[PDB]
Formats: sequence, C-alpha cells, structure tokens
Amino acid sequence: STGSATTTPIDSLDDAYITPVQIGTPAQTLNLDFDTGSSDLWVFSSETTASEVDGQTIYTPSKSTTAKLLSGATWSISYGDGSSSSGDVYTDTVSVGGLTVTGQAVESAKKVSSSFTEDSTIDGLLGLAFSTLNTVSPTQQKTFFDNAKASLDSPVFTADLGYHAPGTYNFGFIDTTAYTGSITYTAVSTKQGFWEWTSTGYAVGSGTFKSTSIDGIADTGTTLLYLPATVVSAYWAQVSGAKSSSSVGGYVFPCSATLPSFTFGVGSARIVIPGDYIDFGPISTGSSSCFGGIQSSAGIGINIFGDVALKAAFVVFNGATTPTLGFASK
Repeated sequence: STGSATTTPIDSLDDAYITPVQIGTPAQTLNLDFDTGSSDLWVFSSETTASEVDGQTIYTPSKSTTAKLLSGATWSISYGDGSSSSGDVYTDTVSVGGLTVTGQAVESAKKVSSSFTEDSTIDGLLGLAFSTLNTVSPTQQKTFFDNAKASLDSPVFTADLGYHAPGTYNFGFIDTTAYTGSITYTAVSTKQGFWEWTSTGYAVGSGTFKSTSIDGIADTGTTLLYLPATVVSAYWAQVSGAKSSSSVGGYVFPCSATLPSFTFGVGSARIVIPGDYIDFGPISTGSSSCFGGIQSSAGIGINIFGDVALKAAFVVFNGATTPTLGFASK
C-alpha cells in the first residue's frame, strides 16, 4: 500500500503545516500537524474542556462506529515550546492520503495548553518519531507509521514541505519526480527516540564550507532551525544590524535586510536554505525588527533541523530495520 497527502502552511510565515486525516466511520476529517519529533497522535475532541476549544474541528468518538475506548489508557505530553496536552485513548480507523490503519490509537484531549487553543488551524498532532516516545500509559502505543509499515510497499515516508506553498507527505514510496539530483542517505540514532543524525557542516552565504559534526534531529513539528551558538553567531554576523535580543527571545534583524543563504552538509552533499526562508517577519505587527529563522539551540539540549531546514529538501524517513535519513535538493 501507499498514501499521499498534501500538507499546507497554516499561515503566511509557514509557522506549521497541516495535513488532512480521516478518523472513524463515517470519516471525520481533522487537520493534523505531522510531527517527526514526537510519537503521539492526539486530537481535539468532544472530551476537550469546552473553554479550551476555539475554532478547532473535534473528533467525536461516539459518532464513529469503529471507535473503541482503550480502557484505562491515558496520555500526557509536553513539547519543547512549553505546550502540553493530555487525555484518554480510543482505537479507531485512521487514513492518510488513501493509506488506512485499523486499530490506531487516537489520543483524545481532555486538556490542551493555551498555545493549542489559540491556534484554530491545528486540530491535533500526528507523531512520526519512534514509538518508544509514545506517552500512552500503561500500554505504550504505536505511531501511524509503525502500524502502517508492514503493509507499505517500502517502509518509508517522505516529507516535501513547501516554502510559502503546499507540499506533500508520502507513505510507502519515494516519488522520484519530486527532487533533483540524487538522495544522500545518512545514519540515524534512535537512542533518544528521534530521527537523530549528524550533519557534516555548514556554510553562510557564498562563504567557505566549515567541516564540523552537528548532531541534531529532523523535526517537522518545529518551525525554525536551532543550531549551536557558534554556528548561529557566524550566520547573523553576516547581517548588518542583527543581534540576539533577550527581550524578544532570539536573534532579530532589520526588516530592510537581504538575508544570506545557509548551507548544511549531508555526508558529501549540501542542502542550501535560501535567505528568504530565514525571514520570519516583524516581531510584532508593524515593527521594523524581524525575527530570524536560525536560532541558538544552547537552551534546548539538542540541535533541531526544523521546517526552515527541511523545507529546502526532499526528506526520506527510512524506517527499515536499520533506520536512515535521506536528503535531496529539489
């Protein structure tokens, strides 16, 4: 089997991407944030505290003929941005882009944090990291990809995120029309439950490439690119007037600037992030200070190749017995 779904930016900045997901019978279509940095499929639901729902589409298990309470199971997750959610669990039929999994754990939110409520465009998350991070207790549950894997033509999914445009998530096949050149594969560590890999270095603009190992995760659920402070300082030193603002919470730059590109290494290959991808716009409406898309990871404990980096590539998440990542230009 295969599946193919279009993913759409939620706003003009590509702050996140939503992908329609069919849950239950008859289908209830919710727009989920596919997140390769977490492992829970959770949704706004008929169980969500009413004051915490503001415009999201909700899953109502009682209207699904295939929904079953997973008795005793609860979940609770906290993300890197400080957001959180929790609730109970149903199993149901879940389809993405024509690929169907029966018996998928659908984690129904009873509580969501303010950042979820305030984002009307995101009806929940669909985690695509390794199932070892799934938070369901007392019986850990599998991701949609882990449940689909054995049925897929190839045990892979691909992320092809757009810059200010829709893109695609494919399951079970590699669309050889979606990228240029060849795909460079690189090793993955699953020890922290992430798609964790080691970049071979970086360049700023037309500058020379610096060979240096940068361990980090491929995380579609993170907007920005978070790298070590040395790398980030080297990048923003090339932008006149850029500075790290403790008041704003990262590097800002004059909105009049033209940003340089940033290149990262994948083995001997190179992925170029155009400068425009690094512009996240005014820090507040009407400001002439703009927020940067490359930020320090120093306060995180891990480097994160988020959407700023991934949208510059065609990315293969290879879930073979020994997982690997692949990157191609596009």
